[PDB]
Amino acid sequence: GSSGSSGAKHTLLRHEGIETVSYATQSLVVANGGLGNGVSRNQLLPVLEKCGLVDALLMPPNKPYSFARYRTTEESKRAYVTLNGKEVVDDLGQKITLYLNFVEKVQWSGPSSG
Repeated sequence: GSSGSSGAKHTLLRHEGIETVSYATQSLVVANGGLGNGVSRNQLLPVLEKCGLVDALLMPPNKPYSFARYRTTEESKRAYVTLNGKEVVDDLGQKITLYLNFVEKVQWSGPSSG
């Protein structure tokens, strides 16, 4: 069934195989970003903080996409509707357009208790 609503802007996501929900989820996925996109943690976190509290920011190596974890849903959404589509200067010095998608679950680097 080829169906999808409120999806990303590019397919880069579809390929990798990143599944994103439609509703709001404390967790989020930064598109067109990640270290691979010359985007350091101290360069991306700053934007994830100004919007809302950043509990945990997962940044996989050699991955143009990353995952963030806010403290309260409200925050996540605020950044999802704000950060998403917003541009940001990368290491190279070029403004890149990142897209944040709502994710219910994410391959975090921690043992899920329970």
